[PDB]
Amino acid sequence: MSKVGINGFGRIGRLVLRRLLEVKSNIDVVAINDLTSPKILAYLLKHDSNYGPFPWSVDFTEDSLIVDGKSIAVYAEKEAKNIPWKAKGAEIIVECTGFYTSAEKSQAHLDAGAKKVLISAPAGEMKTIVYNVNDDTLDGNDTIVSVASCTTNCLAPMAKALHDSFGIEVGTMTTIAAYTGTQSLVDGPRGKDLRASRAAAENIIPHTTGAAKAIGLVIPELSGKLKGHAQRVPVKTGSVTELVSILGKKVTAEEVNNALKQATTNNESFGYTDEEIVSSDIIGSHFGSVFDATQTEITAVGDLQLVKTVAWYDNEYGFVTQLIRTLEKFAKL
Amino acid sequence: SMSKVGINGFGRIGRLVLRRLLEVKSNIDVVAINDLTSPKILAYLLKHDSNYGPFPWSVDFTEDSLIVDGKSIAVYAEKEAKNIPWKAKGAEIIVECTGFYTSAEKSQAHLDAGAKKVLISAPAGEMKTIVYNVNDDTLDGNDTIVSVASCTTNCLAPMAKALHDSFGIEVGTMTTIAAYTGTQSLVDGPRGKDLRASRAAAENIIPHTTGAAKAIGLVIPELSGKLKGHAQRVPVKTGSVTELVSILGKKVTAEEVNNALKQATTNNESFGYTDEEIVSSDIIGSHFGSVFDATQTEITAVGDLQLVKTVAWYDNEYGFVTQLIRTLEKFAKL
Amino acid sequence: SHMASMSKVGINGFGRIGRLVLRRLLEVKSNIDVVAINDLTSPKILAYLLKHDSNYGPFPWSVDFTEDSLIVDGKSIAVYAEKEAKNIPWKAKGAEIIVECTGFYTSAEKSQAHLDAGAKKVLISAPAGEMKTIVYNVNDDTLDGNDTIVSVASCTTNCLAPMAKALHDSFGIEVGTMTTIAAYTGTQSLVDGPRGKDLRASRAAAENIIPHTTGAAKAIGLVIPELSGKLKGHAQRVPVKTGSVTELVSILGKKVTAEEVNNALKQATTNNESFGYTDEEIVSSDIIGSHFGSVFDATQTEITAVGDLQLVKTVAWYDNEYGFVTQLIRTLEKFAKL
Amino acid sequence: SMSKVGINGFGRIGRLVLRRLLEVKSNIDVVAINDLTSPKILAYLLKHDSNYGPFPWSVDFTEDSLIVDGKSIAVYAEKEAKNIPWKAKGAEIIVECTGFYTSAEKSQAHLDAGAKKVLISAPAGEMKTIVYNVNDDTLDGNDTIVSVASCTTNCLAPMAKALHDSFGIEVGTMTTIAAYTGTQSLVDGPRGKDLRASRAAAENIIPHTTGAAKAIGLVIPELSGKLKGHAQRVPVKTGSVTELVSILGKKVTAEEVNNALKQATTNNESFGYTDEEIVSSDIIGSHFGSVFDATQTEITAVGDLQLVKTVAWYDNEYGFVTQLIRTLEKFAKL
Ligand SMILES: NC(=O)c1ccc[n+]([C@@H]2O[C@H](COP(=O)([O-])OP(=O)(O)OC[C@H]3O[C@@H](n4cnc5c(N)ncnc54)[C@H](O)[C@@H]3O)[C@@H](O)[C@H]2O)c1
Ligand SMILES: NC(=O)c1ccc[n+]([C@@H]2O[C@H](COP(=O)([O-])OP(=O)(O)OC[C@H]3O[C@@H](n4cnc5c(N)ncnc54)[C@H](O)[C@@H]3O)[C@@H](O)[C@H]2O)c1
Ligand SMILES: NC(=O)c1ccc[n+]([C@@H]2O[C@H](COP(=O)([O-])OP(=O)(O)OC[C@H]3O[C@@H](n4cnc5c(N)ncnc54)[C@H](O)[C@@H]3O)[C@@H](O)[C@H]2O)c1
Ligand SMILES: NC(=O)c1ccc[n+]([C@@H]2O[C@H](COP(=O)([O-])OP(=O)(O)OC[C@H]3O[C@@H](n4cnc5c(N)ncnc54)[C@H](O)[C@@H]3O)[C@@H](O)[C@H]2O)c1
Ligand SMILES: [Cl-]
Ligand SMILES: [Cl-]
Ligand SMILES: [Cl-]
Ligand SMILES: [Cl-]
Repeated sequence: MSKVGINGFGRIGRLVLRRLLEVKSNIDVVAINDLTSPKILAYLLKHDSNYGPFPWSVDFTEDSLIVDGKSIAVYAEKEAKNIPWKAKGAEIIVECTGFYTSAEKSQAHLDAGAKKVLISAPAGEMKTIVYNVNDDTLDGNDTIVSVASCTTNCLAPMAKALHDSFGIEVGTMTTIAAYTGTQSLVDGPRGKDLRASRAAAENIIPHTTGAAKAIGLVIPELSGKLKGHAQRVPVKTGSVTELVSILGKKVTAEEVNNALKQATTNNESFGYTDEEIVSSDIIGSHFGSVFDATQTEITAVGDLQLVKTVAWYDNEYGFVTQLIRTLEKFAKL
Repeated sequence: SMSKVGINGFGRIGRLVLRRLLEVKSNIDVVAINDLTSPKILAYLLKHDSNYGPFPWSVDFTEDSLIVDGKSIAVYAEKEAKNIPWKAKGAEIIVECTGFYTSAEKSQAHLDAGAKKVLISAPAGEMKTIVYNVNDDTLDGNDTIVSVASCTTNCLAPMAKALHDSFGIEVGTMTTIAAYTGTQSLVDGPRGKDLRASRAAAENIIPHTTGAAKAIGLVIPELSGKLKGHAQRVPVKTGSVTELVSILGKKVTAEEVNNALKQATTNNESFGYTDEEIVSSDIIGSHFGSVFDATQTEITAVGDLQLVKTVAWYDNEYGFVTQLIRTLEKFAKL
Repeated sequence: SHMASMSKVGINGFGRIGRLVLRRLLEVKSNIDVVAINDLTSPKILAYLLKHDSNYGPFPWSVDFTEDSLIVDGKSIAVYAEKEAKNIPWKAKGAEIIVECTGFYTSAEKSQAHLDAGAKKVLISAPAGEMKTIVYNVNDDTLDGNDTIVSVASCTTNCLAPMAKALHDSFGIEVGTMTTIAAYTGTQSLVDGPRGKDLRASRAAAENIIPHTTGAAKAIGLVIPELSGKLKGHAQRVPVKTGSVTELVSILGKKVTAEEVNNALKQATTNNESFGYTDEEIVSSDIIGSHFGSVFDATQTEITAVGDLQLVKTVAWYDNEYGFVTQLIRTLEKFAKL
Repeated sequence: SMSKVGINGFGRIGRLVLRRLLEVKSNIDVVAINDLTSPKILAYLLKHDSNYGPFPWSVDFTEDSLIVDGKSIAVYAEKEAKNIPWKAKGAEIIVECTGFYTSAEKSQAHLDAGAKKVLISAPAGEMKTIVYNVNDDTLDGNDTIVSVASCTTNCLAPMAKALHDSFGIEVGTMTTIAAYTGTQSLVDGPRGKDLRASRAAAENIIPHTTGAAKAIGLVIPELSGKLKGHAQRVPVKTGSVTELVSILGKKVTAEEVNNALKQATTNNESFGYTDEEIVSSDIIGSHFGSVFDATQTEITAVGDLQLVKTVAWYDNEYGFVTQLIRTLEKFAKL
């Protein structure tokens, strides 16, 4: 089975390898590109503030990591076209740096000798997969594909089930979400976004997201029907997405919950809970999204009805399990 | 006409009531406090505040009093309000902040013990419930026990009133992303019967019920039964935000919504406006009960259908207290 | 052939420590069986707290409940709700050893109520005055079959004692002072407000560095008699959920180098399931879930020397919740077999 | 005297330098700022502060300036100090707050770029290093590049000075339990070659090195080489504490230590005293470089051996900044 390279050995990139080893994937990770020394990547891989000690041995040499006894070449090329993917035969690149989020930009990996790129972020108008929502749209001719955001992977399965069961006419979402590396530790410049410049562990911070606006790449029938944003708050990982919808039918809360429960049955990407969990309970989830029946709310006056549905997601590990499900299929094609 | 206040419950709100009266140089004087602890400990907590920093006035204590800015305040430790000797120092209006007398029936005890009026710092069932600069005109001279609802009501009501007056609210649901409070838990452990309240508040996003929207009708009677909502409690110490998703009575643009809110906030001591990219710590110490944030307005339109999201910040401690004090100063003149 | 050791346990106080006691006993597949729990709350709430843990994540076994029990990994555990230990009906399911985790019975006088209630022995998860007090793999050889009520001291004691023991054995400790930079606990406050008579305990624990008294150093003589009255110290409670670190500054009986100290400490951690060693640049979250009572950190060793005066700073990490619990369980397993 | 200042690095320290200068109505004139960003973003950050709240003065900007309390401040964006055009507005003293010029050879660049003096907001090697009200009398009219050491030095030095003057410090070791800073990481990820600095600062106790004790001899020459120490960085946003364990030259009691420190803080604008049970958030906004805490003094004695533990609080941002400004004011006049 296919050989993989990881560009960007960050929060997502390191967890990609963790999850591939955890599921004993036949994918062989043969090369990693980042901006730093093997010694430092080894330290970051062995010790994780969110998920604890790495479950396999980690060592490094001057130019590689040794993970569970197996060598992974380490490169440090800030420009992707300079990465020597052919040296170890990396055919599929998991693109996790944040800096190649377009077909034009990730073309650099194919120029550098790879066959396919899976981008761990929204990447404009390209094929965009939420596993177990629209992964059947992948085919053998795709070369550059996106798995959208963590938030998309949370929102899409819930929106899909509601639309399939009842029709979504229009809706808006807010995700209350763990802070990430795009934000700031102390108040200081963070590119052009003013709110991103503010101390992330000390604030509720409004944040734009494209999860709702671009949902049509994943669920074409919902194109233009959703908007949304984020409130970034001081938890280290673990997030929750609220969606307020007008549906195509009057419903009860039990009816909505029953429809979602059916959508999560035999569904390794989309979980269900009716337990009164909190964000730390989603840390380490193996789902991309967990619908929370306890938070469903129907507000009605006359023939006007608003439906609020809520799903949790581990924006790090849970999303990564979706990235890996997509990678395994992308690599078989 | 009334000028002497007693505080029952010298907690987060109780202590800030005193701070704010002194800050605005009120003619109302706090003459007595009832709590569950010693003056030494109340002095410590009044002097040193994790959220608002050092108390701006001198504080000392004796065995049975606090001395604040050179003025003596009697301190009692009566667990049952009927036993508080309000008459000794002449406390006329009781600011009821314990959480344990949130009904006209329960707070009657303060009148039984010799006070003239009670202002409850929380929802208290179906009594007159005031958001200052929304419905404080409903107060008259015959009222003896009233509520100022919750911090969340004081955040939701001014925004909902402005939208309803301008456009009509047909139906809506709110979510407040809110600072954790003392009803929650420091470590995972029992907290009465409330499962989510049992979880470590500074390490979790925790869904939480609120009556702010369900009981809005007490403040805006035309919206009775038209709103629902809840909270997501998160790890900030104070400073919160309320999102409201509404179906309005006409099609609107974001600019139209924001300009209506700007007009409702103009020369409005209770209801502020920002179009700056603020975050929750910027609201700490706010002197408003609510601050509408025009940067977060969102209109989602599909044909005849339309969802309007409006967002307002609130300092659930100090900002709310400024509203409690506005209501108190008026309540005391009627 | 083999006469059965005591095997049935009751837990008083199904709190942070009590719930982890059960987790660790199942983890190590102990032959001890928790047959009963006493707390102040319903089975429903205990089952919710056992299943969902903010510090260690989902419980690794099934959890259900009835009106009067928990069902854990298919096994029934009776649940009682007696706030006075003397009233707990320990004899109904035959609880022999009580793991006393409420914080309300920290003396022999108080904890003997469990014996009146039908138990045979009590192990207290906290300092409990001058009773027999065990840090496993430091002084557990002082336990014998006539010990009926025993203490495992505090988390901080189980961190401090193995480091002090190694230093004292190797070099002599003449005098020393400890500061533990420690995760906040349930004795503190979520928001500023009264917390008994302790002023600092009244302040918001997740928003402050908070000085805090501890007896780990002052009572060390119960565990290392030669250091009785030679140590003092305190804690700085800080905003992490679990995971702590203890610094000891000592005058030793000999001049030393940092490498000599680190080597002595490494030797003391060898073949020692209670006491670990690291020379990696770890931080507190790396100790969460530790199976040691204490992990010596060679990277933080510091020798300050002016002439014949010398100060030695030695530092050990500890998971004040799970790491401490592993020590409590090691002591319980031995206690049951004496 | 010189009156015109430039700030290099408009960060946490750089912005608070400006805030404090205005707070104390200094006659110093900040005429220029160099950073890496646009006036728009610098204006936003000056106006809204997560640790100290809203800026007390008006703030606007243009494409190349800030307008603060009505006064124009030029904004440059030169990443190499030698290219900063300090002569355009005649900046004479540079307050060097980037962390990238912490040596005489590095900060020489500001002088080549037209400035007359540099005050570095950090340790900067073997140069004149001032803790105000410990050794500011060593500042000399010919000095042109000076350091104010670290926040931790400004905490440790006044305590060590008082102990050494009264009793003699023979040897000692320090641990500061300290708020996290921008040298650390928000999420786990590379942070130069510094492994512990690479770990999520608001979720960890993180040991780290500090020169505060090792270099104390620059400030208190008799203690050169007599102190060592380090830091534990923990999740509070600002507000820190320093513990010192010492062998003294004299047998002492706690009261004796505390009284000696009390006397050293009397009439001392840089060095405060408390015997209240304060916690870190109570030091936020302090106007001292250091506040000695008598409640934490500990004497451990066995026979003729004695260890003395003394503890001082410090606001590593604003408190240190008040010391930087004191030094700057004196520096400007020499
Ligand atoms: N919650 C999350 O963190 C999350 C969830 C879903 C998707 N994503 C997306 O995944 C991607 C990475 O997110 P992350 O949290 O892992 O960020 P991160 O900052 O933790 O990791 C980025 C890694 O890429 C390295 N890097 C940066 N530029 C590079 C370059 N030119 N070449 C090679 N390496 C480079 C960095 O050293 C770092 O190690 C982003 O696109 C992000 O939007 C993040
Ligand atoms: N914290 C907020 O953000 C907020 C906002 C709006 C309204 N409120 C409401 O104000 C009231 C107080 O809230 P808080 O955050 O200050 O809680 P708190 O726990 O900080 O204060 C409660 C105080 O009352 C004392 N107390 C409890 N029972 C008492 C009794 N029988 N007699 C005398 N004293 C007693 C307690 O010792 C404590 O000092 C509550 O009803 C709350 O719902 C809180
Ligand atoms: N948390 C730590 O880091 C730590 C470490 C070592 C030792 N300890 C000690 O372990 C003991 C428990 O600590 P914890 O952190 O689990 O406290 P906790 O507050 O989390 O648990 C106490 C439990 O006991 C229950 N309880 C209280 N009184 C009771 C009573 N009279 N009868 C029955 N149940 C009662 C409570 O409902 C709660 O569930 C304490 O003595 C503590 O000093 C704590
Ligand atoms: N934060 C504290 O507690 C504290 C206390 C005492 C001393 N210090 C020291 O003060 C200095 C700054 O500390 P800080 O906390 O403000 O750091 P910071 O990261 O908050 O601010 C540094 C500023 O310098 C800018 N900058 C970086 N490189 C630059 C360059 N080449 N040219 C122009 N601008 C540049 C950055 O954009 C930023 O605005 C450091 O030397 C630090 O050691 C910090
Ligand atoms: Cl949108
Ligand atoms: Cl509701
Ligand atoms: Cl002690
Ligand atoms: Cl040193």
